[PDB]
Amino acid sequence: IVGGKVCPKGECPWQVLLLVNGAQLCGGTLINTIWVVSAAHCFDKIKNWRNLIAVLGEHDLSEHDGDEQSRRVAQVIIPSTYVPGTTNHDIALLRLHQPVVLTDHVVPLCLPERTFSERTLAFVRFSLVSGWGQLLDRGATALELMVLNVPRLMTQDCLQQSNITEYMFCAGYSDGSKDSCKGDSGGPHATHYRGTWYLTGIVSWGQGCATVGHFGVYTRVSQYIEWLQKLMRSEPRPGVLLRAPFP
Amino acid sequence: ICVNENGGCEQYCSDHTGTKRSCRCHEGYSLLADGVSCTPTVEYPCGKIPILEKRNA
Ligand SMILES: CC(C)[C@@H](O)C(=O)NCc1cccc(-n2ncc(-c3cc4cnccc4[nH]3)c2O)c1
Ligand SMILES: [Ca+2]
Ligand SMILES: [Cl-]
Ligand SMILES: [Cl-]
Repeated sequence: IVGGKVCPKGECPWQVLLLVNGAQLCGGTLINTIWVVSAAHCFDKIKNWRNLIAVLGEHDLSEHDGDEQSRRVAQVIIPSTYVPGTTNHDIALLRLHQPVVLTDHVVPLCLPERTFSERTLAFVRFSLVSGWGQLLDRGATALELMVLNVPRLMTQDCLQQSNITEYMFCAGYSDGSKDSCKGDSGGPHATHYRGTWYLTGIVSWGQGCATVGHFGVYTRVSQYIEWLQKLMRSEPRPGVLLRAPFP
Repeated sequence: ICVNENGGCEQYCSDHTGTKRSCRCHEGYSLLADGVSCTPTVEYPCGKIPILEKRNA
């Protein structure tokens, strides 16, 4: 995250850190005790599917404070429409091996109903994006979790003010000061409505971060609610990676 | 109607035939007798931040 602030510990309790052989891979969002939403592209180069770990309750990567909860990733589910190395359909649903325990520091973000998200949340102007990604373009990643308030653009306005498909939306700023960045992908774009927070986007990717003239690109979660919900009612399948038909 | 002002619902809204609307709440919430408001029924409902909810109790 470029141009944000430290998220006070416990204030982003849905944030996930994904590790592969102990190394930072991506963010994610907890939506239930066993289910995490992330970005499909995070998994384009995975060789050993058995060494993926999700950490909940993380804050400062330099220290252990006892609020963290680590779990093995049992399943990584990606839409059939996602093509490795691209932006469209950039979403993954991750099943944990064992539930996390909800605590003051570990709480799911609500996955909204599609209608609500389309009719209501999509018009809330500002939402929060968070992660341990790069603090600057071509810069070091953050050791404490960062958060940024970004305004959403209608896609016609995004294009004019700058492909952005119906499975994406733009948010952020075109002056190079404030963006999500490499290391943040998969993390939440969370939207507040009447006292509760909801998942509306996933940090996706594009060329650079905080590039002048460009806005951040987010996966439009409202398009995937039904897909997600159906998968969460399904039994697990042998083998970590599952490609699931979309729609 | 659900498309205007969320139908007055705090959370989710369904239209039915007639001038009829029903609000609903996510798991871990219940709908109050106003027919619109949602109140947690568990300790760690989705989308709330415990350390902030306890700062305001
Ligand atoms: C070609 C292949 C060797 C290589 O690209 C690869 O490793 N692919 C997998 C893989 C696994 C995790 C993260 C990434 N990864 N790389 C770059 C970005 C990224 C840039 C960016 C800008 N603005 C907002 C979010 C952003 N994210 C990113 O998320 C790639
Ligand atoms: Ca820590
Ligand atoms: Cl099944
Ligand atoms: Cl496997």
